[PDB]
Amino acid sequence: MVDEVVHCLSPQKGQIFLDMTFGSGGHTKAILQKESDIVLYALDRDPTAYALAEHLSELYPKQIRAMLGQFSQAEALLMKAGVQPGTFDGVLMDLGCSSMQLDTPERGFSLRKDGPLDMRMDGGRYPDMPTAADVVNALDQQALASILRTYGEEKHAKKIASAIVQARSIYPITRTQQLASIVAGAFPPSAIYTRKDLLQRSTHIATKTFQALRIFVNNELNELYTGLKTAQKFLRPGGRLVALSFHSLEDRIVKRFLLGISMLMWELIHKKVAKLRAAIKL
Amino acid sequence: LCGIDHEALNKQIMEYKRRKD
RNA sequence: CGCCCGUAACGGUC
Ligand SMILES: Nc1ncnc2c1ncn2[C@@H]1O[C@H](C[C@@H](N)CC[C@H](N)C(=O)O)[C@@H](O)[C@H]1O
Repeated sequence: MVDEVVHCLSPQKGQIFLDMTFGSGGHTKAILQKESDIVLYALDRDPTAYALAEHLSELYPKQIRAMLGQFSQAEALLMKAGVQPGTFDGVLMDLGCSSMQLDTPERGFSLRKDGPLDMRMDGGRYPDMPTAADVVNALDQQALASILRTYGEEKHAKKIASAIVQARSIYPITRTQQLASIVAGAFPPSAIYTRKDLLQRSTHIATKTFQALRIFVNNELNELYTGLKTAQKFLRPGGRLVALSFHSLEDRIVKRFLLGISMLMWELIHKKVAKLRAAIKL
Repeated sequence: LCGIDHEALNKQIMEYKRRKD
């Protein structure tokens, strides 16, 4: 819920913040809706999302400063803009995927609406970056299976990986629903809609394989960790860091980070439940 | 790390990405 | 007879 994320940042007057995940601007448009005498910096590697960020900058001139880039390149753009370390009163991280890239089928995130196997948050900014189609059309079985098993938490990895490598040797995979039928074929027609959601809602059987490629082609884990470090250094002592996790890996990474482990600098002040966990930099 | 290397699998994709282009 | 979810005790490699 949005109105309980601002509840943790505690925005007052004169404070300056960083929304490392701008997206459609929900959290940002909720901070100003609480207090307007602030200066928010908006980052998002999605050109479709950053378009709204600077569409709000010309609308809120003395408040918003739009920025386009990944977490991994957030340190360079912050320094090259005139921002020294230890400056932000609060940093916001809303992980996952914006509704713009899941709904609009031309970007190839949804298995519901058909587009190309693209699955890139950056979209067109880097055309040499491999798409989800390039991944399933290159790597071998033992490599594809480990990506699905770890990133996607899929138990039947070798079954799906063998189904991909066999449909590959006949015709390359270049669409979302084309790939969804390949993985669904590894199982009998019964299993296609057997898995239930958190609200006991029916989901496609490819929903985990798609989530693995979503994390692999965008490198959600490695870019998350470097973003946590960057958020720590540009936060001031007493600054608040709110992070919305959406699966075990994104949550275990921020957990091991706030505790200071790899395999004393934070006051962990909130853990709610789709899991939120906020902390204070000292 | 999470087990899977990204730089190793990247050039294996690039060695495929260019043999098509 | 096959699959899925959950649980449970099994065996040689990192
Ligand atoms: N590793 C990453 N580096 C940079 N941006 C990212 C990364 N992962 C996700 N994003 C962006 O963060 C956004 C996540 C969305 N949930 C947006 C949340 C936003 N608060 C909203 O109002 O919807 C997406 O627009 C992504 O483009």
